[PDB]
This record gives sequence, C-alpha cells and structure tokens, in this order.
Amino acid sequence: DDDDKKTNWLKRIYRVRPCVKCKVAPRDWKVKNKHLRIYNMCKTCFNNSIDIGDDTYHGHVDWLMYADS
Amino acid sequence: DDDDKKTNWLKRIYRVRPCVKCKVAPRDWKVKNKHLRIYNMCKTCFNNSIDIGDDTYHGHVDWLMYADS
Ligand SMILES: Nc1ncnc2c1ncn2[C@@H]1O[C@H](COP(=O)(O)OP(=O)(O)O)[C@@H](O)[C@H]1O
Ligand SMILES: Nc1ncnc2c1ncn2[C@@H]1O[C@H](COP(=O)(O)OP(=O)(O)O)[C@@H](O)[C@H]1O
Ligand SMILES: [Cl-]
Ligand SMILES: [Zn+2]
Ligand SMILES: [Zn+2]
Repeated sequence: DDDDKKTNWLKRIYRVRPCVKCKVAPRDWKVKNKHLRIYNMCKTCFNNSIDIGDDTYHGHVDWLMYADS
Repeated sequence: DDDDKKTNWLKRIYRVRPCVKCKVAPRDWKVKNKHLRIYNMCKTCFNNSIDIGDDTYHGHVDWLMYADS
C-alpha cells in the first residue's frame, strides 16, 4: 500500500538524520494539517540557540504525510 | 538552505529504491505542480504490466519539492 511507503520513508528520514547542532538527539517536529514538519534541531538545541543568539541552524522541512496529493 | 535538504533527500529517495518490479531500472516519475510523483515502476515494467494484465504494482508516491508548505 502506497501510504505505507510514504510513512516508512518518513520514519527513516526522521531516524537517520539527527539534530543538526548536537548530531545526537533526534529533531523536534510537529504535525501541520497533512504535513509533518521536521525542525532542523532538537528542542534543547533550539532553546539554546535563542539563548546564545544564534539563528544559523533555525529552519525545517515539511513532508506530505500521504502518498497522494 | 532548507530547500536543498528537501532536494537532496529526493535525489537520494529516487536513487536507492529502484523499480518495484524489476529492482534494477530507476522509477518513472513526473512533475505535478509543486510535487514530484515517483511511480512504483520504471516505464518498461509499467507498460509490461498492462500487457500481462497485472495491476499489483501500479501506484506512486508524491513528494512536495519544497521545504516549506
Ligand atoms: N527545533 C527547531 N529547530 C530549528 N528551527 C526551529 C525549531 N523550532 C522552531 N524553529 C523555527 O522557528 C520559526 C517558527 O516555526 P513555526 O512555529 O513552525 O512557524 P509557524 O509560526 O508557521 O507555525 C521557524 O523559522 C522554524 O523553522
Ligand atoms: N510507471 C508506473 N508505475 C506504476 N504505476 C503507474 C506508472 N505510471 C502510471 N501509473 C499508475 O496509473 C495511474 C495513472 O497515473 P497518473 O497519470 O499519474 O494519474 P493522473 O491521471 O492523476 O495524472 C495511477 O494509478 C498511477 O499510479
Ligand atoms: Cl514531501
Ligand atoms: Zn540538538
Ligand atoms: Zn522495472
């Protein structure tokens, strides 16, 4: 079933690319209608970057959660 | 830049999962507004399946080509 191909790719995408800043924790994310937004950083590193005033790694990639648009 | 993360993931997704039927040729695809549709089969296997009357592997997965929806 094609929705499972999409789902399994998303599970994999989320798993193999950890937080861009600390490289170990997995990334923060949220569900955004029919998209999954994967933020570049875990929450700890995100809150940290506000504290240290660095916005270099701020960002996200949205992913349609279904096989068919 | 976040659009490049999306693009590089798509280049990889397309590269490591070949046609579901013959497992060697890369898949057919088309550009569909702001989505990239990756069909489950290469064209040769798709046209073949119509000939042999098998629709088991028919299908596709659409991918938003941008980082931000
Ligand atoms: N964990 C995180 N890592 C990196 N960037 C983040 C993180 N959380 C939020 N951001 C960034 O902060 C901004 C606000 O995000 P968000 O709340 O998703 O926007 P919206 O207001 O459209 O819902 C965006 O630039 C987002 O990329
Ligand atoms: N190379 C292929 N491999 C597998 N399935 C395919 C292939 N080409 C077309 N199909 C299937 O045939 C049907 C028609 O596809 P398409 O032309 O993308 O639909 P639309 O008419 O919405 O543009 C869909 O079920 C699609 O998945
Ligand atoms: Cl996508
Ligand atoms: Zn982190
Ligand atoms: Zn094939």
